[PDB]
Amino acid sequence: GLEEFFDDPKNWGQEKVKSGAAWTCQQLRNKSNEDLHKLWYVLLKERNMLLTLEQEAKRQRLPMPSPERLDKVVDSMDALDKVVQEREDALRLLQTGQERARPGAWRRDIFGRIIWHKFKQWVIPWHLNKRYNRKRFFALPYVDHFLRLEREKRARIKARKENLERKKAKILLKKF
Amino acid sequence: IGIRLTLPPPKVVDRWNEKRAMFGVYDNIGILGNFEKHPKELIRGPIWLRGWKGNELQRCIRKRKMVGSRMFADDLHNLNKRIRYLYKHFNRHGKFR
Amino acid sequence: ADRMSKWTSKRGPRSFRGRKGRGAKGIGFLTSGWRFVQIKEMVPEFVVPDLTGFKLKPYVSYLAPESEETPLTAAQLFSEAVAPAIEKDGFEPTQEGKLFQLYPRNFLR
Amino acid sequence: LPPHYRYGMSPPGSVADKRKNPPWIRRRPVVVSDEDWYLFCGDTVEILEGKDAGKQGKVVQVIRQRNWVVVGGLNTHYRYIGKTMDYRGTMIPSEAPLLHRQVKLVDPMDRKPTEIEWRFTEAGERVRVSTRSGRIIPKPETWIDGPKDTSVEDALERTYVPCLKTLQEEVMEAMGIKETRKYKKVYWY
Amino acid sequence: ARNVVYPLYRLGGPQLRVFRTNFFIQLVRPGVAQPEDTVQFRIPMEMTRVDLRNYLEGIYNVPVAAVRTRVQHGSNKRRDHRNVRIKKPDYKVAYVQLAHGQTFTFPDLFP
Amino acid sequence: KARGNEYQPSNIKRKNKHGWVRRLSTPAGVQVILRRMLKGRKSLSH
RNA sequence: GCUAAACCUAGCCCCAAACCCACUCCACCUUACUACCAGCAACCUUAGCCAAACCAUUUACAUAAAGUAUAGGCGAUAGAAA
RNA sequence: GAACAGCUAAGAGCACACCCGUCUAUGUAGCAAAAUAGUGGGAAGAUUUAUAGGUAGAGGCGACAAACCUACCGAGCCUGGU
RNA sequence: GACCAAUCUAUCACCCUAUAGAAGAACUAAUGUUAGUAUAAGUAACAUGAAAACAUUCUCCUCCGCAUAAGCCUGCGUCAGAUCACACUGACAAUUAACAGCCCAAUAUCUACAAUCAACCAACAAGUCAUUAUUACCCUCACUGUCAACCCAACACAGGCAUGCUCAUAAGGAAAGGUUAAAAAAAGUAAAAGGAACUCGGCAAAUCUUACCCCGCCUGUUUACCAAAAACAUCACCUCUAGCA
Ligand SMILES: [Mg+2]
Ligand SMILES: [Mg+2]
Ligand SMILES: [Mg+2]
Ligand SMILES: [Mg+2]
Ligand SMILES: [Mg+2]
Ligand SMILES: [Mg+2]
Ligand SMILES: [Mg+2]
Ligand SMILES: [Mg+2]
Ligand SMILES: [Mg+2]
Ligand SMILES: [Mg+2]
Ligand SMILES: [Mg+2]
Ligand SMILES: [Mg+2]
Ligand SMILES: [Mg+2]
Ligand SMILES: [Mg+2]
Ligand SMILES: [Mg+2]
Ligand SMILES: [Mg+2]
Ligand SMILES: [Mg+2]
Ligand SMILES: [Mg+2]
Ligand SMILES: [Mg+2]
Ligand SMILES: [Mg+2]
Ligand SMILES: [Mg+2]
Ligand SMILES: [Mg+2]
Ligand SMILES: [Mg+2]
Ligand SMILES: [Mg+2]
Ligand SMILES: [Mg+2]
Ligand SMILES: [Mg+2]
Ligand SMILES: [Mg+2]
Ligand SMILES: [Mg+2]
Repeated sequence: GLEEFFDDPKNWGQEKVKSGAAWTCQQLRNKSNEDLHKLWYVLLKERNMLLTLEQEAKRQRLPMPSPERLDKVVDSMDALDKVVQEREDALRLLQTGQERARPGAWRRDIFGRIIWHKFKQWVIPWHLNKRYNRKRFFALPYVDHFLRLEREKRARIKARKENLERKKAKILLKKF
Repeated sequence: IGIRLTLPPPKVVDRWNEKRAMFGVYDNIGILGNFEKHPKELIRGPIWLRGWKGNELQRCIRKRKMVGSRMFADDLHNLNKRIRYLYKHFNRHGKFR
Repeated sequence: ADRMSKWTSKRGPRSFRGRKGRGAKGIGFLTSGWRFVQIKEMVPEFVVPDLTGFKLKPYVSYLAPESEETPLTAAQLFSEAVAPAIEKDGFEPTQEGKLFQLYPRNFLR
Repeated sequence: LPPHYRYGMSPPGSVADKRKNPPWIRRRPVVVSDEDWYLFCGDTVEILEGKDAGKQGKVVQVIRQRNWVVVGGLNTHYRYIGKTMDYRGTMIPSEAPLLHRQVKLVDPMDRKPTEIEWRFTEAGERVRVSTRSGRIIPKPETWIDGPKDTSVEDALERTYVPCLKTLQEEVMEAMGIKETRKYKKVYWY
Repeated sequence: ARNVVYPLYRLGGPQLRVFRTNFFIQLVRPGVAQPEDTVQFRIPMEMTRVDLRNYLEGIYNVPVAAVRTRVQHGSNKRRDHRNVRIKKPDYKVAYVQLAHGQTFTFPDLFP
Repeated sequence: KARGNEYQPSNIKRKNKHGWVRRLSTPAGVQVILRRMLKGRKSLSH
């Protein structure tokens, strides 16, 4: 029902709510999968309700009763997502020992910088796809000059930061 | 106005500093240290020069032929431009000739 | 003529306006006569269970105790599921024809 | 926030703080180091500079971002709060911060300003220990359930069962959904 | 979900499932007084019409009849002291219409 | 006649004459984009 | 006295020393920030300004030997090793 | 692909829209770093134009004006030699 | 040749001075550069139709206005404060597809009588629109644009802009901040006798017009931005080259 989009009408107009303590990681880890799914659904419903309340308050030109509950709900959702991701990673490592769920591999584009190419998933192989064939992967030699220039710029920035830290330490020592 | 107003704080200066109290020490080791190390090796500075006065153009050629093998691209280009300009201004422009 | 202006659907002409579009995620395709085909298999189905008699609540009480954080690892899961290893005194190595394959992300979330 | 943010008396999230430090300030950052902090909020301290150079009090706020410590009832400067209208109003003695060193900690019974060390004791592990003698200085310093609050035992039931079954497949088996169709192989390039 | 790669359904694949939804939704007050049983919704970008229909029918069980979504443009005529543009976050808007003539009215708060 | 109006805006021609595809087809645009990235500009190309 | 005037700290140059960076989540060579379907791509003597009052051959990319031999419209110049 | 009223009657004639501007006057730091009215030639044809692609300088194009190629083209600007 | 303002360095100084080491070491000018401010100057340029109960009414103009391809991205609605008065500063939300876009499985394979009321009349520039048999196919409403006083001209710019529509009306707007009308200039109304006699030129405004010479076939184009032609190009003639995919 649409009534779930708002809290108890008795609490409408109070500028104060008694609810906090976000779900930590250990508490989520110490729960089954169905209970975790139900908790995630309830937290999503609560987040929707709190977002609707925030929008209504912004439209009414009034402050928020307590966004701490929304922050804690977001933290609990993030913790649940992290726990689920860790469980999936452990299952994948114990099933095939493969790191990173999404497959991929390193490649060299035109710029030469070693970029972690991401797979797009296709239906036909790679030895006949017209579009993928155009996406070449090679930097050629002439880009070596630009690569050296970028490396020199990075080294200059690093040396500048080092001299900056050294001057800061010297000034601190001089002050005392 | 160019001149400021309030005076500056008292510029403290430690005349008996660790470097000042030891400035010039251990120098001249050759005339009495049975000649074991030249004073030119005591100064701590650039690697391409360490005991050779020279001149601007000469110092530039030295830095090029001694560090140019590991210098940056822009730095090497600027050094070459400076050397060429100094040569064109010395071996042609000037006075008394 | 603006470089900072992020290109979107409210800029180009009718062609690019209708081609790009926001994150639509193609669910079907067209069949010549501008007759879109809504593939029932590609349409998502929100598997929402019944929230009848739920014990926990979206908010915890401060009176509860505090425990240390210990990210679960593969070694702990293996030590836990160690029934056949001890009984020696079942595994799925190849899962290419499995329902929800592990390595190739085939299951949503 | 941008670098060199001059942390004022007000917190970094109030209207007064935002008005004091707009997003176009470039003041001179004051120099401050001292990672092993020891002045906590609510500790018996004693001032040794300016007004009340001896009277003891209690620390209220501790802004370690600039080595500032506010004591209660000491180093107070009067202020005409608000004033709303154009008249007298009301005066309130507002406190001020105090850098460390100048303000040392107070002993329990000795009641003197002395330095504290971080000795690794057997209690696990580092704790405040005075120099004049031992005296382990302690640290400074109800919730009925609500409608959306869990409980004290439900969150400690431990219902997880480690089994290689995946969350998606487990939910599918629990809900009773069936799908005899198989997932044909796909490419990944 | 949102910001997640989807499994490409070839031809003889299984039904696409969606466990643990990521994206969210939130309703707002009518702008120019919408007709009866017409609820507004602020939907993110990664979300279609049938997606929201199934979302509602599965979560809130609201008998959704017809839906008509659209994208809104965010303001961008404002500069700070740095003379840099600021584009507000864009979002999609929907106009859900209940069935059976339930007649829903936007409730008010702050009495 | 008025010579202060030569611009005829058109996203199609703009993106076709200065597009990522056109800037990566030949090594000229590749070097252009590399120099732009080295300079540190925000936008590399239309 | 209106308008004004100063603050100096963020950061910059030199070498002295090591050889650097680089995928949480989706997106990026088609119109870049676009989940999705039948076709060739690589290796090239750099020129030129300027000085000989023009200008063609000519003009530069630890110490000592040595600015020597040697080359050079044998003139302006260039210039090694054992 | 689009446009060309009507009138007299054929790369015909007058004349709407429309294409260009032979002349006066104002403007000359102005409406405009090339504007305002008619007298002006055409206005079913060597006619104008909406969209896209191709021809780039030792070059392209050119019903030759040695004219144009982004306000200054006897050969547009940038980069490095300068 | 004799001195010397400023700085850092090594020397006791210490209400500001001395001995030596260094010069990015010392400004009335280089139509020199940056920042503010005098000078013409409170001069040139400038807007807002009238009454009023601010409900409303009155006077005039209109080749302008409606929707859309090209183009912009919230850019005169509300809320509080800023001020020719405000389109200025922060929140509010719009703009919901049926209109347009996002579009076609393969194999052999074939469309001689243009359109112009197309039937009389026909013509040259010879012309824009079609399918056959087999295989496999049965799930169907997903995404984008939708506002405005709006685009390109550094400006709120007499400037430039295509398609279907009545082109003057059912659209679209206000040339007059208020007083007097010194001098000079410009756009209009009339003129006692002449109608080109001032003027190198019939060069603005009106009549509406007769007979000649040079050159150019006539149309068309040229130096966008001072010369628009007596120049440029050819329907006609003529010279040379080429026996082929
Ligand atoms: Mg202009
Ligand atoms: Mg010379
Ligand atoms: Mg010469
Ligand atoms: Mg040798
Ligand atoms: Mg003329
Ligand atoms: Mg003049
Ligand atoms: Mg003519
Ligand atoms: Mg005519
Ligand atoms: Mg006509
Ligand atoms: Mg040039
Ligand atoms: Mg001066
Ligand atoms: Mg001058
Ligand atoms: Mg001067
Ligand atoms: Mg004057
Ligand atoms: Mg007016
Ligand atoms: Mg519109
Ligand atoms: Mg006036
Ligand atoms: Mg008369
Ligand atoms: Mg008369
Ligand atoms: Mg006379
Ligand atoms: Mg006469
Ligand atoms: Mg005459
Ligand atoms: Mg006549
Ligand atoms: Mg002619
Ligand atoms: Mg001219
Ligand atoms: Mg002319
Ligand atoms: Mg001709
Ligand atoms: Mg001809």
